Amino acid sequence: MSEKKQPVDEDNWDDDNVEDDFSNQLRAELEKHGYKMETS
Amino acid sequence: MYEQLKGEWNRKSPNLSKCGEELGRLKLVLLELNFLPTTGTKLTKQQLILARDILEIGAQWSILRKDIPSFERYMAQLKCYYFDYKEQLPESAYMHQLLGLNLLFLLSQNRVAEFHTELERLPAKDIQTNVYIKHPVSLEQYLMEGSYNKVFLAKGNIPAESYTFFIDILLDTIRDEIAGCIEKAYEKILFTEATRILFFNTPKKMTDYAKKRGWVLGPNNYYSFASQQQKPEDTTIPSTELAKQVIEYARQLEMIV
Amino acid sequence: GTYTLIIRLRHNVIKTGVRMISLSYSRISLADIAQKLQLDSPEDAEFIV
Amino acid sequence: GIISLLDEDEPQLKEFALHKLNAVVNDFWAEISESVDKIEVLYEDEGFRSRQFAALVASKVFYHLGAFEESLNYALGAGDLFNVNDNSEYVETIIAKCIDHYTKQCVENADLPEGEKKPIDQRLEGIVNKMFQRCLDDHKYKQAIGIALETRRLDVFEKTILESNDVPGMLAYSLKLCMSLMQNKQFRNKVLRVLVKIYMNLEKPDFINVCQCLIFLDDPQAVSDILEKLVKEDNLLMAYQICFDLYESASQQFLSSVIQNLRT
Amino acid sequence: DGQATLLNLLLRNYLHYSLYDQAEKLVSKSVFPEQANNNEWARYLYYTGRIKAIQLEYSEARRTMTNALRKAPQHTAVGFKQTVHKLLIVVELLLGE
Repeated sequence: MSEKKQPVDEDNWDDDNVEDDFSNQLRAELEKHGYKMETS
Repeated sequence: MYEQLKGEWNRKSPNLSKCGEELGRLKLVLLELNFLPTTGTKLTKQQLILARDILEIGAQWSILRKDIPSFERYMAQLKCYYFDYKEQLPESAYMHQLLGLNLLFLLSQNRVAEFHTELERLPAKDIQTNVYIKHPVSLEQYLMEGSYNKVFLAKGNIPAESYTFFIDILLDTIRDEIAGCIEKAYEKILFTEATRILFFNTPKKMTDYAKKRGWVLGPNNYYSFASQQQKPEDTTIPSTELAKQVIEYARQLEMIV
Repeated sequence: GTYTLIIRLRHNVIKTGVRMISLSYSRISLADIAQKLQLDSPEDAEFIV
Repeated sequence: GIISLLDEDEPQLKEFALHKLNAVVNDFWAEISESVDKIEVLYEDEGFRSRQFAALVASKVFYHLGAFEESLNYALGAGDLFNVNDNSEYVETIIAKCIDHYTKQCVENADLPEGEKKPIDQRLEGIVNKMFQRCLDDHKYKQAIGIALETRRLDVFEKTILESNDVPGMLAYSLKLCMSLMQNKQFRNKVLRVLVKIYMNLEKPDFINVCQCLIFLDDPQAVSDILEKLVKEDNLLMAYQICFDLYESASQQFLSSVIQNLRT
Repeated sequence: DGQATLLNLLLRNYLHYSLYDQAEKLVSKSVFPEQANNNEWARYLYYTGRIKAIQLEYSEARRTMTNALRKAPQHTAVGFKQTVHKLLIVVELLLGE
């Protein structure tokens, strides 16, 4: 049994949802607001 | 070498008295050798490369005369000939411009499941190379979303060949599509904006659409009958369907099966 | 060899987009959604909508 | 991939297109399986010299796809090209529909044979007795005693009493086995009344089967007819087991009904 | 036993080919070989899943890709299970979920 002929060859999910909505966005906000106090 | 044909094939003879002797000439191929893929005798190619050129030019002048049922005969002959695993020419100056031509008329056939059954025949020739087949799949990919203007930019920007009969179907099948998407909950549109969304300045083609559907011809006005009122408040239809499904819940609830 | 299936995802990315913006915003200009979707053309941003 | 040219309107590419429907009817058999089925167009068309082989290959392709009767009617109307080859795994595919359809219609023809009977297309019963001559001529008669019943026909089973197999007891024990597997009286009495008149026309007339069949059969005069043959032969030693098996097996109503035919 | 292996062993290069043998697999009678031993049967639903992948998944075969995933044994994943873990939600990326 279980030979399955081969054609080619928590801790993990919530922060992965933060990797879904929050992948490459902000990432290091410490200075953009201090750069927006004079512009805004 | 039993040719009978090498004088009037490249020069234009549009629907003259050649096609009957050409069809009986293709009959004279059949008495000599069957169109079987000729599994043995690989060196003998005068039945395959010399006759398949005749069958692809016979595919070629079929669209010039608007021969739609007999066009796909010659084209499916060609596809089932390039199905053969014998070493032939891998391609020529025609094979993209005929297989993709089948892909572009089949694009105009309103059959998309067969439009994407072709896509095993050239996996790497999709984007990274073979631009003349990259263009129709990008074209129908633009027909998938609401890309209209880019499709009508592709109407006229052909590098390959004419494609005229295919961009005229492509014209009608989007003419009734803009003529479909006039029917939203739009406001008053003047006789300039939706007048120029297709390709017209001021003919009576806007009288053809404006009398075809609503958005009636008025004082520079398109009338909005955005009603969408009649169909809701239906208790009786769930009181029939749910009246069935409740008893159907009661069947597999107490009665042994 | 999934590439011919990958190539058609732009339609569902843009339906994801119009569901996202139509779900988020309520009174949004057509002359904003093409720029936020970097469509570079409002004249068919009427047409995707 | 030979399929696209079925609108040539020049009737020898139909023939040259059915050139490749028997040798390479494995690889693109899956191709021409459901998409194009224009066999009946040229089969009903005025264009002859095909409609013969075209029904063969639809009898090939519709068989494996479960259209057994679609392969069976084209198996009937295909003609001489269809039954010419029996050197494959295909005759067992077609007579398991054809002779099965034959006997399952001949049960209804055993109900009402007169009126609204079968329009046989001259082969649906032709390969019945043709393959039955294969059964009679391939040395096996313990089964050729069988197809003569399974065809639900009387005179072919009356025919096979004289064959290449002799009669020591063969067919006499066939009634010993068929009385046990006997379904009803309707099919029983018709065969039983016609076997036991050739049992009297046999060289040595058997008596226990012709008394047993007749108390099974309710003929209160024929055992008085052959009883008149045994008074005519004048030996009460062989007019004995025809008679005390008749008293032992028959009842007061049958012995009280045959007595008028014995005393007269 | 002749209805089962003779159809994936029929399919395995037809998927790598471009012949019409997808609609023949639609109209085929051998689509059910009746409990094909959990190994050819489990992969068979995947092999017919990629059929409607190349012929335009309309959320029909996501349950047969999912079923093709869930009927697997316990050996390794790199041969087929990494490709049903990819292609199984290729076709849902085509949906929107």
